[PDB]
Amino acid sequence: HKSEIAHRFKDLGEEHFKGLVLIAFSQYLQQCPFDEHVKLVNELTEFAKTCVADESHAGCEKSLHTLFGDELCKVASLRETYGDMADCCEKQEPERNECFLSHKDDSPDLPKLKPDPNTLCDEFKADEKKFWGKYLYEIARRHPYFYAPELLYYANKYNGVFQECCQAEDKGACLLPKIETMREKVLTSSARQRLRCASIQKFGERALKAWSVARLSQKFPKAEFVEVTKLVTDLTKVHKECCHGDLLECADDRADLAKYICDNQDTISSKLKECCDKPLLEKSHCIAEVEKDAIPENLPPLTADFAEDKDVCKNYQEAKDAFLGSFLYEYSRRHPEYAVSVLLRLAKEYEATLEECCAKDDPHACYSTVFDKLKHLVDEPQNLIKQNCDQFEKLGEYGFQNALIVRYTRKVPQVSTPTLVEVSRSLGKVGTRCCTKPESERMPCTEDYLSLILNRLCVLHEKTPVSEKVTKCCTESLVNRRPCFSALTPDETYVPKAFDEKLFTFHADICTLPDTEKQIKKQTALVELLKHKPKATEEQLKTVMENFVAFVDKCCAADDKEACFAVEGPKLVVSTQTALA
Ligand SMILES: [Ca+2]
Ligand SMILES: [Ca+2]
Ligand SMILES: [Ca+2]
Repeated sequence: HKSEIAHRFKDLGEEHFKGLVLIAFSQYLQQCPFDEHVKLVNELTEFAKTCVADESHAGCEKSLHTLFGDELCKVASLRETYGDMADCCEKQEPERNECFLSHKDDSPDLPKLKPDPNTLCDEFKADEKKFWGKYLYEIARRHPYFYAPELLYYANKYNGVFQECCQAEDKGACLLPKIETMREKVLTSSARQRLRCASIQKFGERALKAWSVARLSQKFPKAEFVEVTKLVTDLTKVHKECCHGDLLECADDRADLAKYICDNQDTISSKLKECCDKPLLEKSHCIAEVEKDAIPENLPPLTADFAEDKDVCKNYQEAKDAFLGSFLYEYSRRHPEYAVSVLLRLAKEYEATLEECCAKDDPHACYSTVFDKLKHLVDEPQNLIKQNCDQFEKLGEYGFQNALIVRYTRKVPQVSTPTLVEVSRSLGKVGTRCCTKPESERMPCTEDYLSLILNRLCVLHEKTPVSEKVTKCCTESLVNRRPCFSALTPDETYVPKAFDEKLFTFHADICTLPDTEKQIKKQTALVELLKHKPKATEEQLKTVMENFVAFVDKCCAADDKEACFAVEGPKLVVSTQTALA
């Protein structure tokens, strides 16, 4: 319009407008309390109404970044709570937002929420809109890049669970499974978008486009490349907007994209009917997770247009990015079975083949044989999966994570321990989420998740950079990250950490911790073990681990548990030291 804030309020409605802003403030200022953020939301919302009534009013012409940003700077506690973030205020837009974004904490160390059915069901009956708002808040301050519109959708879902389950006889039995299920979908989502924002920030839009072209051509093989391109442009803008903190424009731009998809479903896909009858937030989610359409019946083989054809360099030279998109599009729509990362490497390889072969005397002789060279890039992944799935089948989740701890602590011992523990834990879960699946689906499953988790490792590592190898693997290429990490081996350069008793002492507090935090503490100890005794043998750790559990199980049952750990602890230390020589 004439007034960006006005347009947003009109298109989105007050409800979603307030949600999205609550989120914005929650992701930028992750340590502020909910009550204060609600005040800020209402203020901005009142201003928004003024501008809708009167697009000419003072300030209404300013971008959301300017307006929202002018609000952060008016926060009295800003420097007290966030230090150098206050300095962002001394700057102009766009640098001011670039600055604010750069202080978003990807690991806030906020307390793990332990949901209590009573208190939650009380809060819900008491005030449903506020309940919803606090959920938006608690997730947004922990996931500062969470896809804002999807977060609205989850908040709705969350609420629907409470509406249903607080009526029931056993509140807890009804809802606890339901929020544990949803909570896993949310954590995945978080990661999925964090990889989107990391891509654009570290490798440019171009990298995100390529991802999308792959993803959508798989989903919509029936669509002409013209359409997929419009879809990708629109979907990329949506993400760029969310990633830069313009949540209202992200929300609006996404709803527009869903309307367009439903209006043209005849030239996009036959599997959208049920999606396109749903309410606004639910409609977009449904599209994003839609079933892949069938592949057109008689398609020409790839070799025809990308290897046997005699004008390939000519066409490539004259539209490099379109031609590579085209390839990706055509290859992608033929292979829904493939992982999006594999598809992208094939594109990256194919690209490298063209760049090299097109400078030679006889380009065709060179590029003719390219799909034999790509066949290899599909087989390489299939080895790891099989081996790692066997290792998973053998050990089960927990034991499997402990192998990964060992492998990765040897690979990258400089990395912080909490990072190693979190990442190895998530890497292990991949066994549960994938190996159980139909043998053929295994690699695509694991390749996608690994992509998500390895991204988390890079983002955590990028802040306190301490390992040249992680840095090399994280920054060299987005597509080859998984292979880069796989290929790392332990480094004999690494001087082992000096012994530190405090790392191996366990306190009676341990028996109070829930299973997950129990394993964390043990898995923390394991990491520290390999940092200090990095050449320690698989067989030796069996007994050391065996003896930690024998020790832990030995004291949590004892008459005076405090008295137990006092004497028995030092036993472990002395024992383990001797064992590891
Ligand atoms: Ca932290
Ligand atoms: Ca904007
Ligand atoms: Ca619109």
